[PDB]
Amino acid sequence: VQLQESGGGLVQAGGSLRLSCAASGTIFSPHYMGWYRQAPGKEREFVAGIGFGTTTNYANSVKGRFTISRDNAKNTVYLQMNSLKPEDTAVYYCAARLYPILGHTYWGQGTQVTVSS
Amino acid sequence: TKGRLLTTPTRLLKLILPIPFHPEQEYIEDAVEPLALLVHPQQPLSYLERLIQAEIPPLLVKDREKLPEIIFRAEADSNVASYSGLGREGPSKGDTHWVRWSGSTEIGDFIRDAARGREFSVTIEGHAEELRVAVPSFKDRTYYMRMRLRRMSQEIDQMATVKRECDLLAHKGAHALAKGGFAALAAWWGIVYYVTFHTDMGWDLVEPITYLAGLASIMGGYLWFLFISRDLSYKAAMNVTVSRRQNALYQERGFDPAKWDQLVHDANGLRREIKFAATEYGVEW
Ligand SMILES: [Ca+2]
Repeated sequence: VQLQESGGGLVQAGGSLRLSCAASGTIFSPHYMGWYRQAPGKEREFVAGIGFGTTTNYANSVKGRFTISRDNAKNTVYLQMNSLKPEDTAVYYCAARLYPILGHTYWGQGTQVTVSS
Repeated sequence: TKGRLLTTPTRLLKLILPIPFHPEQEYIEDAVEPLALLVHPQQPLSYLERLIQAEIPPLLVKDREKLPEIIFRAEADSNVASYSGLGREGPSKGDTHWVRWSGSTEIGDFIRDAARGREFSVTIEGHAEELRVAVPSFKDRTYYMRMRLRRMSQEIDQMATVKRECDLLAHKGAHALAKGGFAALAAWWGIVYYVTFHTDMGWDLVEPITYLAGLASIMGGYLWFLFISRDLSYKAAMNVTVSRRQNALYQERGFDPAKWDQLVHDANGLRREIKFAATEYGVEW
């Protein structure tokens, strides 16, 4: 049970990008699946996430510009990132939790998104 | 060489008294085999007198013979008769005070009163030495009753422990729909928990289903109380217990592993007899 991602690449400020990640190996439907980023020197920060029984919240720097969306049938997390900026630049990872344990347990491979300036 | 008053399975009493006689036309030298008399607790002492007079030589005075007079004495003694119920099992004292008893006293009443001492006296007229008979204790009088009560209470247990297992191997099966009802709710829980916390659809969709299912379980209980559940369904439970109580040919007497007409009221009716006997003797039991 682990996830793989595909969709990262280069794009300049104000552009658009759609992110996709597919969970596999699960006997059931995972409760939580979200998106996380990692600045070139900072820590692993939260971008967007959807818990099924809980909220579907975004981070402050993320709010209003990106859209997270899960489809439980195909078991896929989507992050539509528009109005990008150099501060949006980070290595984006796919995190998933099988049960509502607040925290993070499963992680993805990781895709790089670059916004030049 | 003291005498005995024995108790039999029936109400009668067997009286052993060693009369000092045998080399006698008239008693006015080996003794004769001790006299064994069968008496009833309701016949008076006068009948016991003319009973002993028959198995005794006549009493000669001058030209004529006459039946010997027989006098029964007991240790009976400030305004309350000191009853002990011990009889021969008592302590005994150096010298006792004897009193004559009327020939109209029933043997049963005379014996229970004389039980305050260890022995009651029997004096034959014309013979100077008086005989001695040990009064039976309360435990003596109720030997066959107590020994039969112990026998009754033990067969009842050999018969109760099979009704016990019959009435406990009928609950694990009859409570199957109760465990299945719990499994239905826990399985219904998992459906509700999963769809909310593991599926996109929200409370807008599932809650009516939970309401329609709630009314369904209420109506299912209405069709259930519309069967034999009303009032006492114990008749249906009694049929399953009656089928489980099959007869067994294991023991000829006190048959094991079966159930039928449990006559325990005779074990209680016998205990009421033993305790009533303890009261008139003035003892606890
Ligand atoms: Ca509601």
